[PDB]
Amino acid sequence: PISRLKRIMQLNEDIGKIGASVPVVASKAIEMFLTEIVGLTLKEASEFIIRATESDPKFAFLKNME
Amino acid sequence: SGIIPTLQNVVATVNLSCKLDLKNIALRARNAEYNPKRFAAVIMRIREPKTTALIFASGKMVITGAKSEKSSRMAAQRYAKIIHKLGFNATFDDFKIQNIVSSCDIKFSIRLEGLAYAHSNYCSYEPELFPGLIYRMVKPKIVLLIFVSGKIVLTGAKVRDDIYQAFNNIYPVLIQHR
Amino acid sequence: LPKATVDKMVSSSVVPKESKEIFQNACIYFLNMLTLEANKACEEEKKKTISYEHVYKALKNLGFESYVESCMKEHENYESYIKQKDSGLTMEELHSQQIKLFQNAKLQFERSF
Amino acid sequence: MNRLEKFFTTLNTAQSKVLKGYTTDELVSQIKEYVDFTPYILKQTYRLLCGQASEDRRNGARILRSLMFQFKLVTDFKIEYKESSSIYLSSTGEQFNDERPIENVLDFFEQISDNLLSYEWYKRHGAFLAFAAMFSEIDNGGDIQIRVDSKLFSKIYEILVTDKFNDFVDDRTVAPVRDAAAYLLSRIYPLIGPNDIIEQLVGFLDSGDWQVQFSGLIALGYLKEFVEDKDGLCRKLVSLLSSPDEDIKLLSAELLCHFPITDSLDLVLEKCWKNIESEELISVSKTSNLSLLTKIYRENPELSIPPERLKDIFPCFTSPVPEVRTSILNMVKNLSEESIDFLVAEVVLIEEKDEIREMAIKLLKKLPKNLILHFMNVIGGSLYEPYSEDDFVSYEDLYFTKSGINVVGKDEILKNRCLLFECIMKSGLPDLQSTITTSRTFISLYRSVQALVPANIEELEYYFDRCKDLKMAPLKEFKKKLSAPGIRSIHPMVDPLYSDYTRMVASIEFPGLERATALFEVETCKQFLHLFSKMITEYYDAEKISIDNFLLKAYEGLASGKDGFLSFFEVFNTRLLAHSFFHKIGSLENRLDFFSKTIHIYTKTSQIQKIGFVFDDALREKNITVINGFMRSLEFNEKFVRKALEDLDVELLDAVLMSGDHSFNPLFVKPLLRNISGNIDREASSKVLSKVIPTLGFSTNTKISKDLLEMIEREKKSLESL
DNA sequence: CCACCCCCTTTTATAGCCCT
DNA sequence: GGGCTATAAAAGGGGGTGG
Repeated sequence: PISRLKRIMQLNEDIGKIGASVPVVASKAIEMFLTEIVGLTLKEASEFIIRATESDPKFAFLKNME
Repeated sequence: SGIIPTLQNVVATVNLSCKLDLKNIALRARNAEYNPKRFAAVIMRIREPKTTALIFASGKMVITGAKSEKSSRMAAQRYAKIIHKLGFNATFDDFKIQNIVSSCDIKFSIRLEGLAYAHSNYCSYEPELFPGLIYRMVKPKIVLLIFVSGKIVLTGAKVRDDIYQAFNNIYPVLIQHR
Repeated sequence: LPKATVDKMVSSSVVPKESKEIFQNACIYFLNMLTLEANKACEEEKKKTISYEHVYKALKNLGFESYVESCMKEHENYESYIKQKDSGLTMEELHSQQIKLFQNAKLQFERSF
Repeated sequence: MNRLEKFFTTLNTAQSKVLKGYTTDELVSQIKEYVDFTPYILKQTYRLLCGQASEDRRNGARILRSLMFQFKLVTDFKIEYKESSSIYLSSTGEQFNDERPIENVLDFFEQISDNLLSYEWYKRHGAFLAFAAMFSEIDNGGDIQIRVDSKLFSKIYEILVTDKFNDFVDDRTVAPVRDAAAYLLSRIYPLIGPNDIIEQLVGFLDSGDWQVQFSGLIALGYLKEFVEDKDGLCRKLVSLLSSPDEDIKLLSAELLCHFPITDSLDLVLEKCWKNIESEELISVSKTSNLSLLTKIYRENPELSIPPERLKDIFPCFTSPVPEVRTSILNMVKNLSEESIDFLVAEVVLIEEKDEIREMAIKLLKKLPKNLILHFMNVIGGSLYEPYSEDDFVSYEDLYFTKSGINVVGKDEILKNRCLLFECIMKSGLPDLQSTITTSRTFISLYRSVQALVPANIEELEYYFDRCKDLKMAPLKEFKKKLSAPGIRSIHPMVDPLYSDYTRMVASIEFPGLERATALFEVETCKQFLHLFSKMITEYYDAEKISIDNFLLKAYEGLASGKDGFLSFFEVFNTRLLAHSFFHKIGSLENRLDFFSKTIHIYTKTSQIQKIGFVFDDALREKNITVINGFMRSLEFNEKFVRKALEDLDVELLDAVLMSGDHSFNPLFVKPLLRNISGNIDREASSKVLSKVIPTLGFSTNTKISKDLLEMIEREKKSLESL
């Protein structure tokens, strides 16, 4: 959803103004990058998700909590 | 002739001619929201009647959400009393009704394919882009939204008697395009 | 974000109930990470409003080369969908045409009832 | 411990106030059991106190006072008045243009004290709500000691004089954090010994800024019993009236309303009648001044409302605010005068809310000739044409505009006229020659009420010549609609005028029986059906009307499905039993279909004992709709329990048991468990027991016969074994 | 260097289709 | 119960091209 990405970004006071073209482009880019990274973790196999975060230097930014 | 259209929204403009402190008003009132990056005005709301006014700097106010005409002026005068209660010199210089949104229900269904044909240069109808055509009446300056079901909406009139005159002109046009 | 939107995409062997709530928490965290870096990108160019071009530079700095290619192609497809969404007569001469259309329709209306 | 987790999760994730309310109520009840985890409770409760949601703050404070049974507070209070230029608002002001990790039990009380002067208003309002709860259960103390800040007074005093945060959400404005601070100051006053607090707050009323006076008035609005210098406080309270700030006159008049005024009463009226005569478009202070005026005329009955100043109370009847309309009718209730009598009849015809007009209707039923003639002309007028400006004293944009009457509709306009018409019937009425379409429908009833203390149907075309409504609509489509007669037509006036025509024909024919049957079928308005039936019953009492052929068709009216006749039986109720037609029902099969719609009217009277055979016949055909009507009577409920306990009918019980009294529910606990263990209707017997278990703790009704009352006492004591 | 647009937000009725 | 698309009207700050 487009408005779901817009309501979350405008919620924080530090962000403030967010364009219509920026919210729409990120809505498809974030969902596609997450489904491709989660799909690779399924190909390797709960414990396999933590293994995928250590295997990729790029996916090392995530899995910081819970 | 027929039934009378019932209005739901009234937009108004009030001039206060005074440099208003957006931060002070937003920090003093609980019912007022503000975000400088998102918007350049303080958004204040009233419970009785349910109205929302956009308070900009240099004493420029836009009252929206009122159902009736008197209610829009009665709300504007209440918003002016709030600003004056904060220490600012409030003045009710002018009041202008800018938009009157009305909704009218007609029992018979409309075939928009026919009306868009006769008013080819007045209407722009798309099937899946938006349900309904964009009717544009030159004088009175009123933009009407006609739907297949029957319920229509009139918006753009600055005077109340304009929507009543526009309905009496659009009703016989809706009959032939059944 | 809604969890069902991420759950349907992840399902398309059964995935775990505890992992279904964890993947959604990771999905919401990825959005806050891309937006925070973009907020720094808008501030670096002194622009108050978050631009689509500023958001694209934030994706490259994070470490997503494959995601940047999909963003540039989807934006062009979105621009073509937004762009796709002469009578000659003056304001007074076009008024006479419409007022005739109101008068003609009233006469047909009278003939009916 | 697992249950505590289930509580605060709901208290933070839930979207409804109702769910959070029961969750908070469940925790504050079993708080005696979960006492072991008091640091965890206080840990999660702190978030509720510091929540941006106004609801969560009062729920959070509620759990704290439920923990105050364990703690013991201190009596060291430092009363110091210090003036600082630092103003407290909603935020730091950094958003536009240091909470500690609470794990120790003493961490909570050390942080909430610091929060009393935090930059965020919701953190302060939360902290003052927490403190007010601590001193609410101070009497019921414990052993563990907690030393509250002795600087608490200086914190409250500072908040009242420095905080400049208000809420203009509604016409009556309030300071959220300053109100919670003023209320705390009231709750800690008995704990403080000899002080100057009560006098100091009177000094706030003379402060230049209205926000300081507002804090002064609200504090005294809590310490109104602790004041000993009543003569000194009232002196300023009278002067506080006629203030530029609308909220200052509102609070002052409301506080002066509690204090008795006998010495300077005339000085009060001078300021009260001045605010009304000021003629200000929007005023909140007007409703409070009228409440203060009522006190002067009630305590001192010698005085009366001036004639010249009576002209100022007239536009109050058409005020948009209901709180103003409520006070006016509560002020002129004792006094009776022709001048106000006209305006009271104008509220009945125009004003939307029925709550405020019922207050007016009762005054009329408690009468001069001039008003009877004046209002009979407005009722006689057409419903499609709105009310006239110069004819009415009070004016409103609704009921007077062509577009305005379309919003209320034909049914509402007639209802307002019919309600006023019932008040005219009570006192004597003089017949007048002045007549107007719907003028003959009211004048024919007016002449009939006159006759109580008939002209036949004339040519159908004669009404088209005299009336205005029939004249505009075509007779070619009107006759075709009459010849159908039900089938609707494309024309917009054929259907509404057919209802107006049927109304006029049945009313002129009154007392009539053949024209009255079709009236109850097509009449869109329900209030007129109550007025028409109010006539019939008055004639049956004086034995002027003879209705049997109409009564026979009226019974078959509800039995068929025509709900219109229901309006007649609501008026003519208990009288139907005493009538000879009641014997005829004891043979008709439609009685089950009839009483399925008219049971609520005969169940309210004690004469339900005579209709006892219908309950027996309702137990036979097992039609819950009729049985649920008798459950309202304990005698018919007791007779049912004796039948249900002997012969169990699970599929019927779940639909009748909960409609009856919840005092007989513990009698069914033992036989229902027998069915579930024995797999006898397990699905249904478990569903019906699921209704009984929550209503088990219900208080036993002492009105029950010793036959069943002793059984309930014997069964509840058995289940009490645990 | 400001003018002309364009974007952004507030409210409101209207409506199938789709999703939570 | 919200998102999708669309209309009118005021306002004013922030942007990209033009005379």
